[PDB]
Amino acid sequence: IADVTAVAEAILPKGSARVTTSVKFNAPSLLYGALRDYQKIGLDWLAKLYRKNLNGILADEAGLGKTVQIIAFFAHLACNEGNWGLVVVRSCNILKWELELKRWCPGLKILSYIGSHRELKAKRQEWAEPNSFHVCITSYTQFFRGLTAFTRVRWKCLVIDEMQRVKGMTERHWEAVFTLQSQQRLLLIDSPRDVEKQLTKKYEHVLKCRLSNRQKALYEDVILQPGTQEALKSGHFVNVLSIL
Amino acid sequence: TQEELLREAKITEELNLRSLETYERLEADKKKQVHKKRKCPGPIITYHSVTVRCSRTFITFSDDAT
Ligand SMILES: Nc1ncnc2c1ncn2[C@@H]1O[C@H](COP(=O)(O)OP(=O)(O)OP(O)(O)=S)[C@@H](O)[C@H]1O
Repeated sequence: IADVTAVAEAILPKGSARVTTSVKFNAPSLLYGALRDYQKIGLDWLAKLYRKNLNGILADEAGLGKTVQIIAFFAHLACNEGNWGLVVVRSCNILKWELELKRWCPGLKILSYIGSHRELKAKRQEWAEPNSFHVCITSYTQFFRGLTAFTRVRWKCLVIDEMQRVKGMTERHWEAVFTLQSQQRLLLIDSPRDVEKQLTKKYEHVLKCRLSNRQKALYEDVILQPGTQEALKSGHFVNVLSIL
Repeated sequence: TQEELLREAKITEELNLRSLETYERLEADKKKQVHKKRKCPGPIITYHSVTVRCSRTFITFSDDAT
């Protein structure tokens, strides 16, 4: 089974390959925003990994835009490979996940796993019906509640995110995930500065503001307050903090 | 299924993009600014001065009564 990891690493976007290529990608009709050259390379690696029937971990550093990488991989898969339709989420980030799906790839049907018991049963019924949705987004709480009920529908791909910060995750849940019928699986890890030459510039400034005469008068009044001199020298933390 | 795909994908386009808020959208379209809807002021008298090198004024009456 280690051969899968070996092949994935062979194609993994290492630092040199993470930027050093010019794959003349065309935008799948679903995708709209322009990725980076390095995010484009991650897209190519994901497409090859799925094409070769492999499961891999996203070794990119934290904070580089994994959401858009998965979204672009979904777009390329759906367009080139034609698998026109799962994501596991923890909390509010369910809203962020679907929002970014709609944002970069507005052409995909989205199914949300939020609702009442009656609404959740209706969602299940629609979820088993043909051509009902393309991407299903669910909460980890729902997955644990429906650990076995999720076994009924077969999936082209599955994504796991935020699990590392989710309470109650257990090896049995990983076994269930493997049991889930996703022909390919993807795992997102924040700990598998990076790729900064094309990230946002983040220009930061601090400018010096000379105190007004009124401010200086009040400042020296508060300093010269004999109580404040006594507190300053004594070092009593509460008093000096009040002065500060 | 590429024809069927084009069909429901354009439908999905309409549905999803109608959810966003004129921002959040990567293709940030230009100059929406949603102007006022006017909304009634009953019968009105419009005073309109325009440049034509020269300046002209047009006074519009909404209805024949006024
Ligand atoms: N120039 C850019 N620099 C960084 N990110 C960009 C840039 N252009 C587009 N993006 C992506 O646009 C998206 C907007 O941010 P969000 O998606 O809300 O945050 P996020 O990257 O999804 O947070 P994560 O992946 O859960 S840690 C991200 O996926 C970014 O990676």
